[PDB]
Amino acid sequence: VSYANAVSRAAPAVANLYTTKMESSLGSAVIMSAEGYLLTNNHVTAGADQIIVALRDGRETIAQLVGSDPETDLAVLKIDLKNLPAMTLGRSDGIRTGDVCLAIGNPFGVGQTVTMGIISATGRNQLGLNTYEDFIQTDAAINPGNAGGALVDAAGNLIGINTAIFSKSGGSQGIGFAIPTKLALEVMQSIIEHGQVIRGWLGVEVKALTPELAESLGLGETAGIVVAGVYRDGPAARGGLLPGDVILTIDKQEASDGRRSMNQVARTRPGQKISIVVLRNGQKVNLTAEVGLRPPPDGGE
Amino acid sequence: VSYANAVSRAAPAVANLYTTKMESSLGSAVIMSAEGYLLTNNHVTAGADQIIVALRDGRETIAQLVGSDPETDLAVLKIDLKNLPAMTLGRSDGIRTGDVCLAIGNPFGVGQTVTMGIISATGRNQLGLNTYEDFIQTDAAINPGNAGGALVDAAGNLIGINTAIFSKSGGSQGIGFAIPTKLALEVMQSIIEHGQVIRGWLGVEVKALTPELAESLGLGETAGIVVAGVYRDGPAARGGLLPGDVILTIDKQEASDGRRSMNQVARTRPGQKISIVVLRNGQKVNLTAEVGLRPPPDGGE
Amino acid sequence: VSYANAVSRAAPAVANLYTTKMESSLGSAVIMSAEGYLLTNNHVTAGADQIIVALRDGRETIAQLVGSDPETDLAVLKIDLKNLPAMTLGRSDGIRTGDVCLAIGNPFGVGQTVTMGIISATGRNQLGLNTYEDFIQTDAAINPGNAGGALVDAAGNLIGINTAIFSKSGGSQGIGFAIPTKLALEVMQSIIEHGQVIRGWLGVEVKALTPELAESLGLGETAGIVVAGVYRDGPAARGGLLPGDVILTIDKQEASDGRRSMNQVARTRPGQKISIVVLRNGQKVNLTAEVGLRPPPDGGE
Repeated sequence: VSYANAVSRAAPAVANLYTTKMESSLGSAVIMSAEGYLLTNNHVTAGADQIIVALRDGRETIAQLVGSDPETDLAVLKIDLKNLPAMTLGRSDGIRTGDVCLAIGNPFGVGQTVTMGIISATGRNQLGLNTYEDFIQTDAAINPGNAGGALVDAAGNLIGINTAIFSKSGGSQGIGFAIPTKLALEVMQSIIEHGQVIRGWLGVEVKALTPELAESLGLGETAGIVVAGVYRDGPAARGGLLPGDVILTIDKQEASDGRRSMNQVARTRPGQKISIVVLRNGQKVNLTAEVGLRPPPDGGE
Repeated sequence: VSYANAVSRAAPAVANLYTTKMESSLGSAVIMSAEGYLLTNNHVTAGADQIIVALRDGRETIAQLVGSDPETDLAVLKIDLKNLPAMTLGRSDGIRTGDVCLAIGNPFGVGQTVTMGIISATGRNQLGLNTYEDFIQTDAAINPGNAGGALVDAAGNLIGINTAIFSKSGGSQGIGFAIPTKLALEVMQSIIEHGQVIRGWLGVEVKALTPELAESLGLGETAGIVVAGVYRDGPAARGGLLPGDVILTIDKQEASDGRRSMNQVARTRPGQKISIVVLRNGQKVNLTAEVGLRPPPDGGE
Repeated sequence: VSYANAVSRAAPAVANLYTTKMESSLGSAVIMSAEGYLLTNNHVTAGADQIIVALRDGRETIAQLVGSDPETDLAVLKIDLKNLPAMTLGRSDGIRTGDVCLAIGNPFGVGQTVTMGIISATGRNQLGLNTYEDFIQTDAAINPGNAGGALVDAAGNLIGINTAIFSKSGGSQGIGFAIPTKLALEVMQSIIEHGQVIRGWLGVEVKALTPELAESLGLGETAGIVVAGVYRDGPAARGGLLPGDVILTIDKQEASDGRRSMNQVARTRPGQKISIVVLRNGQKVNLTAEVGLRPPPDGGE
């Protein structure tokens, strides 16, 4: 078959990044709107003193950093250039494992490069790369230099931002990871608006429901989550939260799973008052907390 | 195009294996029947003291070892679990080089992972990995952790058990090897029945027909095989067989090729009397032997 | 889908190469005509004392070296054998990035091997591998042992000669390079005719038009090329050419780009008189030169 039409569609909207820092390094980025906004990875541009964007048509320009988001490994850039080709968006929840995809980037600085593979899996958290993980996995060859570039579906629509690989060799072994478009678009929109992403911030821990601690517990291996360990000087601290008490309920929503609950708390607004309930065998043990702002906190695992 | 339907079909019947031994290691396995029998590689489970099977639906269970077959690198496991999804079988002789295939496994423990490539070649013996080799070769990315998992055709039917790779880097370089379904089903059936595979056993050697030894020989570079070297205390020993005499005929079938003849002898039954003929320029030199049982004897070449 | 028909078409015309030198090494080659001419890489056969060709059908024969071309990394071999299968030719300019292709070779000596990927990019010069570069890039897995073998389109027609890879691991990371058929056929035809390729030869340098040297220059960042540095005892030497003067015109054609101009000079005939113009702010500064012959001057970058 051929993916030429998909490449023709998407490749004009993928650029090369050349960054100098204290010294030179390489990457990719995706043009998201004709106004000149670009998505790339945080680790590509972090601390850079100059960022050059090189387009497929040959034009080069210096970019400005709009803002960056280390906890998803994303960053937004802005350029001032006319008649820019923008990427079409795919549906990252609309993808299935086994669908064909294309990676577009600048591996090893050889030039813009298209590789092909399939969606190997979706929803990869537990990789231990970023705080907020939801990776698409792909076997399209992805190498140092691909970071910040496009993962595209078989029609050329954007489904992710290529980010990381797992390798024992320094280069592709067919296990690569892209940030899904749905996550990346959120981050991008908020950075454009507020210079960063405003998360609901707690300063608290939580880990899995081990079986024997909840064995004695009346419920049976589901529908709850075990808590421990607490950060200090912040609102859970001031709200009476503390290592060892277990969390039934935060903002009235049961925090049954750790990753779910990170997200919910993340999608809250700082300064707001919300109630929190620590463990007792009954319904509640009632605390309150003022939602704070969370401070500030091609890769290979 | 998309392979999503093929993945939907086959992925439920591929499990993760977690084994502890004297210490923890990882692998994959394929559910072959709703009764709970699973195929995997011998090297994954060999000497394990505990074997956990983790299904795509989230269920986990301990497995029992039915039996194992080091000389093909296969092993059979059994689990006790209801409403199990079983793999459909493909036709491993029905495949052609250039057909698309999918590998399903747990590379590096990242999670169940689907990779895509083509049949690169079939019939790979001479790899020097197992005594009985007939590998399918594939460029679908295959890594440590894939061993024991499924190679599937473009419709999701099982064509092989992923086993080994050739790499200079510790991970996929696009040269991987799967045990064909036709071989694996034989092994599986006999292990389920007899706890191992019963081979016809000789205790004898044989190597290629070098050209100048058979130059003088009247026949012309075909249709025969040169012999040498003999194991002892066993039936060829007791049958009057010995290093240096060349084999015309075993069980009346001319042993013209070494790998062919291994197989024939393998598919004989121990305790049976069969006749053997050593080299002389005429028709025969007649010995007899009682067929013995052959004793006990993700990988990277 | 399946590429079996494409493999059936092309694989008979791809051979294994086994070369002994002062000691044994491996490679591939492509049968280009039924007369027994074969293309492979220069680095595979360079300095070999014996070259064996092994065909897919099992026939083996010794090959003769027709001639070789180090500056494109190509070499031509000849064998004497009947009923030979010849490769069909594709159109290497007719390919688009994103088209599917197949690599056919003998990676690591495992046997003839087919791998699949896409055209990742075309026109790769600046790799620094050969003097005359125009590589097709592909993510079809290509390993040591693939050099001299076929890159084929989805219908099995020849589009290139697999040559090199970029890797940090000694094997495929999905960045491989093939010499396009259009270049390779030229080289092959001239070697068959004249034992080598006759290039137009100058003995002179040239590098890019830096911006500030041509800033002051009236023209604006296009349509010219800056010169420097000169080889000696040869015709530019005898023609009055020299480091520092900048070249407007060679054989009346403006030498605006370095790689273009190499080619033009290459496609000229030795012994011919052609005029050359060095830099002055006006039209010309007029020299003459007698075109000389250029003397004599799976890889991993």
